[PDB]
Amino acid sequence: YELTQETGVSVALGRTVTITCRGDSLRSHYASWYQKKPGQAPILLFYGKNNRPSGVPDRFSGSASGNRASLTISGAQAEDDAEYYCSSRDKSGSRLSVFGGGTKLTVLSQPKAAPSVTLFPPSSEELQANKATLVCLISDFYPGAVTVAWKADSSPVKAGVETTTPSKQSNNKYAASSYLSLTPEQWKSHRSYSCQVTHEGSTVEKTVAPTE
Amino acid sequence: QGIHFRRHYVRHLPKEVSQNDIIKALASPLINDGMVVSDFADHVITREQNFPTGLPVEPVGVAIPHTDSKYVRQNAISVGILAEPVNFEDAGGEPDPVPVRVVFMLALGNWFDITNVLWWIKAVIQDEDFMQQLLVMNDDEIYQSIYTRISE
Amino acid sequence: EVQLVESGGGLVKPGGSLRLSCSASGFDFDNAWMTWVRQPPGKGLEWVGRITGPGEGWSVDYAAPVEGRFTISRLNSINFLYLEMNNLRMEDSGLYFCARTGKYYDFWSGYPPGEEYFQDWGRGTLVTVSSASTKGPSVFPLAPTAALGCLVKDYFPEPVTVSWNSGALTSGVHTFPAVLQSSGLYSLSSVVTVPSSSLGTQTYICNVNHKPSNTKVDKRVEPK
Repeated sequence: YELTQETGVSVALGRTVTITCRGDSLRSHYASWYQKKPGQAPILLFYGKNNRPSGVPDRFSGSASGNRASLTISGAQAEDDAEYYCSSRDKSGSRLSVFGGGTKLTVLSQPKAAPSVTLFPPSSEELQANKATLVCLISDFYPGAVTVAWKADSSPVKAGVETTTPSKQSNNKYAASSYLSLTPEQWKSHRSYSCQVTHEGSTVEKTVAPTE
Repeated sequence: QGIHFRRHYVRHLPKEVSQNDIIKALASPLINDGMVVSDFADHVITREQNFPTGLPVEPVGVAIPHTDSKYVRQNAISVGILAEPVNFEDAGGEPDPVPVRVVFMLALGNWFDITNVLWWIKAVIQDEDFMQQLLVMNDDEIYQSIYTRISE
Repeated sequence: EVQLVESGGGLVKPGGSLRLSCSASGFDFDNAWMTWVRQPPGKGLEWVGRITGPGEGWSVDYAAPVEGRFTISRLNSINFLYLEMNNLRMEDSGLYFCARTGKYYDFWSGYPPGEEYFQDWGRGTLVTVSSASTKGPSVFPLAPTAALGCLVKDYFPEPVTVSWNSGALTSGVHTFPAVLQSSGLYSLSSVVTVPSSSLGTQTYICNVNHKPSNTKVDKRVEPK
């Protein structure tokens, strides 16, 4: 991304939190800031040097310095729990625009909870058909932001990975699943595969080896 | 580049004139040539009354009146040199007026021209030597110099 | 008061073409800049392109992955904006938003050409690129508190409904969202965590139902 944003940020209710957007084009251009909730249209929060649209809570404030744009939320409310995108030019002087990666802002409403990770190997009925699939299951975590990575022996796998965006579930904790597809004449080859899962800074690993 | 700048878009304005007198004098060649709509001056003064453009730069105050680009037919600039300093409200939220002696009327309908011309103006009004020349040069020489650097 | 109603999204084949429309109301559309933004599955907002106004001769700019394949146009008499998408690629899939676009330039600190910002957004129209025809899923058991699930692999299109033990076992059963694989086929997983004191008595069955293919499958999940 030309504009880098934190993947996720937590704030206690009523406390102040700042999220940031960083990139070379911000040395010459201002950023604008957007809020987006699952399934809803984004809304403009702030743009330019000091412009807040009417109807936006005045607790949202933008600022900027060097290659950095900040959105500060003074006194976070439960209704602020959302995704936040920055936008600016992709390069100084450009007619194009670009978005940062988005920051998931969690306004804490329950205790933090590490995820429970299960990694399923391809079933034998599934390998009968010349097909194999690793199914890593991640459930009961809070906040709802998790980075998944796959490994073969000890080397990263980015090809053939599919990971679902964390879905909100009943208890308002979160679930997510991840799939690593490959051929049977490939899973029996490696010593072991691993689903590594990063949550709130700590990383857990589940490993399977072709043996059953 | 796609900006129309003719010799008669440069004027020296005499002593007794007010803000509205200057806006009407500078708009006059633009309307005569069809660069703007007939009520363009009304739209500038209205916009100036609510969104001032006085720039309190030294040695000489500058103003940059304009309106919405929908009232512009073709890109053009009109330039006034004031014999006496006429006050303009500060474009940045001050009661202290700006004693303006150089007026850049912008009649640009194209956004990419608007930002480039404003960028150029910001550089030019920080050039004391250039601003000094504008207060002594005649209309032709003002036209020649400005025509050169907005060509580029 | 502003509404931006997008339409035209649906299933389309790679290499094919698709036209999106957006009907705008509640603002001066003649003079407004208009932008398309897309959200690929599981990703963030992505700028697609923007058409300017009459002062700029309606010039358009495009995002790099899209330049030379997409055409943005407008018809101001009916307040419509259009996106014509040619030579579609799998990674063009996503939710496509139309956005009313403002312009900002601060005199003393600005740099040309200033910045654009998106002051009103539609709710988007969904585009799915895939060469897959309708296909029923293959249901593989995921043998093992103890977690036991069903892999619902390689179906098209959406949706699939999954129940456990025929509409009885419901305690702690997260049926996960499906993912659109590189093949253009979908896969989802459905699991149920249950104490190990129950994998010797009553057996566990998942009921998969895929209407567009007239498919229904019951798979037992028992340990080896």
